[PDB]
Amino acid sequence: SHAPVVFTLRTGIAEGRMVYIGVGGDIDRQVNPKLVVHEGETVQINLINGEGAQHDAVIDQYAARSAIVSGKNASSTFSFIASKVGQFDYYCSLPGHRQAGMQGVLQVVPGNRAEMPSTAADITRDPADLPGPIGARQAKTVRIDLETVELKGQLDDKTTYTYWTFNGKVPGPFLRVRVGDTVELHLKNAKDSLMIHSVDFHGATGPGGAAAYTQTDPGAETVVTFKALVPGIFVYHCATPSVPNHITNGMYGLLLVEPEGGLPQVDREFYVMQGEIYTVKPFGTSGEQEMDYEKLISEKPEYFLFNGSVGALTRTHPLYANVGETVRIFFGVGGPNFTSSFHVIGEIFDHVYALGSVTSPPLTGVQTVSVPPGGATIVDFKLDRGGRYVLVDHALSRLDHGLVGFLNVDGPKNDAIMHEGPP
Amino acid sequence: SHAPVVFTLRTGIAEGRMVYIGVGGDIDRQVNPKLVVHEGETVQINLINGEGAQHDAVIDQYAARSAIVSGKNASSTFSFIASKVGQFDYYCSLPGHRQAGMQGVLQVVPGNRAEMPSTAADITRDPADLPGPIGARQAKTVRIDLETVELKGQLDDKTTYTYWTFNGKVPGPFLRVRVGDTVELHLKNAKDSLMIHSVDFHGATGPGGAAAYTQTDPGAETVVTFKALVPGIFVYHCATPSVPNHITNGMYGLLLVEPEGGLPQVDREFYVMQGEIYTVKPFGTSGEQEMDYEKLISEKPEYFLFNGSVGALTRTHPLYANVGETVRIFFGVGGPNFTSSFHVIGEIFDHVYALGSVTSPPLTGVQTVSVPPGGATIVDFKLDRGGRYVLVDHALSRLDHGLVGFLNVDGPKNDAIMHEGPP
Amino acid sequence: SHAPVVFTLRTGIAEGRMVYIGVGGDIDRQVNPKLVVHEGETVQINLINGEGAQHDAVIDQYAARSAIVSGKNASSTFSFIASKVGQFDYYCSLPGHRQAGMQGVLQVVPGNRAEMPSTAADITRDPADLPGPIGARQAKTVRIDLETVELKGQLDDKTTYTYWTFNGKVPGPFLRVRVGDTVELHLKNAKDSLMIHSVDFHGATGPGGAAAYTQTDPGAETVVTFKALVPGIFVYHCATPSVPNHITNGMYGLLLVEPEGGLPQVDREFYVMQGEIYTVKPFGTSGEQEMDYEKLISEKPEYFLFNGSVGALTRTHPLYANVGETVRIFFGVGGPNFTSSFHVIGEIFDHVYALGSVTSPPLTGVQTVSVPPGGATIVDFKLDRGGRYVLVDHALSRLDHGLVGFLNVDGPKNDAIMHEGPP
Ligand SMILES: O=N[O-]
Ligand SMILES: O=N[O-]
Ligand SMILES: [Cu+2]
Ligand SMILES: [Cu+2]
Ligand SMILES: [Cu+2]
Ligand SMILES: [Cu+2]
Ligand SMILES: [Cu+2]
Ligand SMILES: [Cu+2]
Ligand SMILES: [Cu+2]
Ligand SMILES: [Cu+2]
Ligand SMILES: [Cu+2]
Repeated sequence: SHAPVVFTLRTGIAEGRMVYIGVGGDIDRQVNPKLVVHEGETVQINLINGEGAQHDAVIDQYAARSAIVSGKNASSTFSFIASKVGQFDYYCSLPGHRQAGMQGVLQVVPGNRAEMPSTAADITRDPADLPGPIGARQAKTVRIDLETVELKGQLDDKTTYTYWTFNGKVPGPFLRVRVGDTVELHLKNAKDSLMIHSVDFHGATGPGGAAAYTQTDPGAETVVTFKALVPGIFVYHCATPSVPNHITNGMYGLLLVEPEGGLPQVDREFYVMQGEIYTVKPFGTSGEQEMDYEKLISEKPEYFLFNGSVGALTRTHPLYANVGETVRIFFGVGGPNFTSSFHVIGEIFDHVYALGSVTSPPLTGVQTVSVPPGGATIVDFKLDRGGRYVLVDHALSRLDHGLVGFLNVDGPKNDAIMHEGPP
Repeated sequence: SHAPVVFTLRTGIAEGRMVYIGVGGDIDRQVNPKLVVHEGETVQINLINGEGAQHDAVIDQYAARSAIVSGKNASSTFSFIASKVGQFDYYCSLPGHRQAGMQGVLQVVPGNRAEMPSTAADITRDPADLPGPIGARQAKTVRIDLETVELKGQLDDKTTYTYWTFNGKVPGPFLRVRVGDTVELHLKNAKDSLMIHSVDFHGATGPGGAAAYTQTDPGAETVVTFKALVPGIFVYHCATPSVPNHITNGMYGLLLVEPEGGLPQVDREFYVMQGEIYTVKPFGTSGEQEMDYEKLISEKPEYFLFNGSVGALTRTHPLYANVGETVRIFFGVGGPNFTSSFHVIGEIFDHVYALGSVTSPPLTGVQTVSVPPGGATIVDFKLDRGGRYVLVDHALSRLDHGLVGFLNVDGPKNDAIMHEGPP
Repeated sequence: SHAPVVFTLRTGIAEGRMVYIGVGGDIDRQVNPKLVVHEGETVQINLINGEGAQHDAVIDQYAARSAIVSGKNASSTFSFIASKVGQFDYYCSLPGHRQAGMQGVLQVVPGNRAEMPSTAADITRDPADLPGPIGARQAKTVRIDLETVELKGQLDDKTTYTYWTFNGKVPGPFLRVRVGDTVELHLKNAKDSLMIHSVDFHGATGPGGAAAYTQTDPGAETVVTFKALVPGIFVYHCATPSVPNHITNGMYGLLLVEPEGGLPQVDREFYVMQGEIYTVKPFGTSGEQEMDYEKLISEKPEYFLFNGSVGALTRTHPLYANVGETVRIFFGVGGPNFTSSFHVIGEIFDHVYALGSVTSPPLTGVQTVSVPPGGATIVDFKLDRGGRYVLVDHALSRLDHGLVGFLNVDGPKNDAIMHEGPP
């Protein structure tokens, strides 16, 4: 699995004993916590040395253990599949440590993990929620309506956040026009907004990429007109100070200006954007999460996200396709600060529109592409066979801050292209 | 304005009251500070929860307010245009907090902010200070003279730093030759230098890119000859240990090696380089700033700068051009550590010379290009209309460490490419 | 030299006197430590102000000195060539400070520094250790054997670390097949492994890029068959959770799928991968280094390495080539988290295979290329002349965490391409 269930234990002294102490999640600060797991789940346990004696963790029945960690902060992660139901001791095997208190239970329960009923609006943009290709057609005047909306959203299972959005979702509406078009932009800022909002389009030519004409008071509306002079895949974002603050809170999206021919036909298109959120409390903390200004200006986020939320493209709104389809992903980074090393595990990019150029010839046969903040690209590939394909930033520590996504494709396990055993 | 006046407030207990406390700038550690602002200026207020009670900041006559912030370190920023002259109360709206002492005054003064008289040397290279296109001509021997100079310089309004430079400015002189040219380089280390200085040209072939031949004692001169074998836009930099130290202090420049044809004809060329400075005290602290080794080797800078200084390309040496003109920016990253997401707000790159290749086809219709430390690129675009165009690193938290520049182009606010109402 | 001997001194109060205190390496916590150096070494001294009085460091016989550091954490670094054998005082020139105790000895000893005798296995891959170009030949079944081995490795001179590897070295085996080939992969997990291991190939099509078929218990074997459908230079890595943990401990390599025509003829090929290691104690600490989870998940490493170790490509297994040879470097980033700015000091890349595409035309005349984690590229250049050419990540603070390599080429100092003095 690429969604392991994760527990963090720090060694320490508590309740008059030498113990394991739970760190974050549902086990924060509990001593020798019960690790509750569902049958068939992959379990990851991170052991961190708290007080500076030698330690490990061992679960006899799964032939699983950490390495021995010796000094303060020394760490060892191990994993296994929870294949047998029942109750199992995790313990420290160092002389005396089990007797002295270093012992807890892993409970493997039958059936599938139930999802926590949500407490706030779903702010996640479905990756299929974009307009299809524009027909061949003359250049013309297009009216676009955006509303800036401030609202609490479901950031994770049991954690909320005050998002700022275009039309109550992250990313914002996928905008699709043809080069030469005249865009009539209307920006309504909701009555219940505390902040002024605006929009800079990277596909617009003139002051602030429209920001100078879109500074909108709450309950007010701006109207601006601009020509789409250049074909490309452009990120748009709020441009009201603090711009980094407006971007982290959710105010980014993509503007496709099709070239005259349109893009090469493909069977299926998807909308994906990466960003960071900068919270006071670390990744995995339950409750209302709040923004930490010191962490934002110092570029030290706690969440890395596809389309606004943890589980956005795994649990709530994943990608779906059929064997033999050509797939296109519009992938942009709102940021505000981090470059994505975009990759799909189990696939290779047939075409990569380098630096989001739609007019230059695409690069071919590419594993991984750098996309900067305030940049996008286009990738396509043919699905030659079935699987769960995984979208990642290949700076892979971002898996542990919520950045993973699923492309689900129905096919047999084994075939000519990849199979168990020899040829 | 894309240069808002920024104030940071931490809530706390001080002078026997529950108060706002100034953080950085002119208001550092003052309780309930007076925020002084000039008519028309954009004002940004950063509120940070200090002691852990619920707080906001409210200014009534501007219908401006932070969000409510609950736990320690929780934060909200808000902004507005200081369109109204006089004195206005900023205060906390939570039951009792204003009575308990959470109140200060915003003073809006008529007229424009006067410039601070400078303590130290202007070390900013004018972006228009470069030699123009070489004619067509035969390859030949070219003499180049560099001087390595240690001098105190104006990092910011009230703040100085010890710069290490090529010829007293940052970046160093723009060197321009043709492929085939034999370069006769004279490097003179000034008598009053403490340090050995040198140079490595990324456009030279041989040991240390000339560094092995140019290790120059203070008060001495070395001479080195090298052939420009490959066309490109190259960074040069000091190559005396510690090389990161000599770079952060400002010893970086660009060398253009023109291809046979020369580069395409353009109306106007500009010289811009990005670097970092690693100071003991945070961004905005007045006085002599000093270098912090721990922050240098761990890649934690306080300043992100175009051409040496805060306000380099906004206040003291901004960029000027006329509507209808095609513009080329030679953009390099001295670094020493951070990759730039280079972008011009309100413009699109007609051409981007990928990884600084002068011989491969440029990519077309690009919003944003990654440039690594020790790398450079060329961008160009036609100025279809007038406005303030803004050079940024689209890692936009670097806005709050000094990274912003202006390209000023005279023209009407409203026109066919972007305008106020509908069509 | 581009590998200086480095000493850090913090000023403070110890043993009843105002003194210098050693930081890190052989001098950690020693007062006025003896700085022992071999004749001809380049010496870098980092002064850090500890207690807040004014300090410098002066060595009279070498005309060498720091600048004056005033505030706590204020830093100045200086360098010189230890050209003179004997004992030289380093001392603070501020009034009284020398008399108050700020004085130590620099000892310069004749002859070269002996290498320290290792304690653990050599785990660095020789950059020359790769199979050469495959003939022209028909597509066929190729069998590959990989063994996952956990073992202590010589990380630095007197520091060790528990590495996880493919076949006992970092990077893993260079895999070379022809496009159209069928790969029969055998992965054996050694009996003495604590952990499950696996492999994902970025050049395989299907679930986990083979990870879904290769989750192998200790003392077990897995077998998977897959078709090489795309030509490219692909990273492969372990894909057992924690994937970031498995990668940082050393489980990455390169798979070249040759195109039918082969890569261009070249005189000499090399294998180089860049990674990070996240240790509890800082770079330079002797003894057993252990893994720091908190540093891994927050992207804050202590070691930046080519091919597994400090000195990997300078002392133990450097690169050798001859003047006039065309050279190819296959360069990959295992990571797990940092984008490399790959540069060879003294050279310029004739060709850069952008995003590791082997089917799109290579870019020409490039100084420096961004390679993401889980990305790879090919550079080639002609060696016109002799020198030590230096492999670096141009994020040059990484010089101070172990990231440097040597390409040694026998030839004269002075020729027509680069010489001392004028024409
Ligand atoms: O295979 N990439 O995580
Ligand atoms: O050439 N720079 O390391
Ligand atoms: Cu124990
Ligand atoms: Cu906004
Ligand atoms: Cu932008
Ligand atoms: Cu209050
Ligand atoms: Cu220098
Ligand atoms: Cu360099
Ligand atoms: Cu002193
Ligand atoms: Cu592994
Ligand atoms: Cu991968």
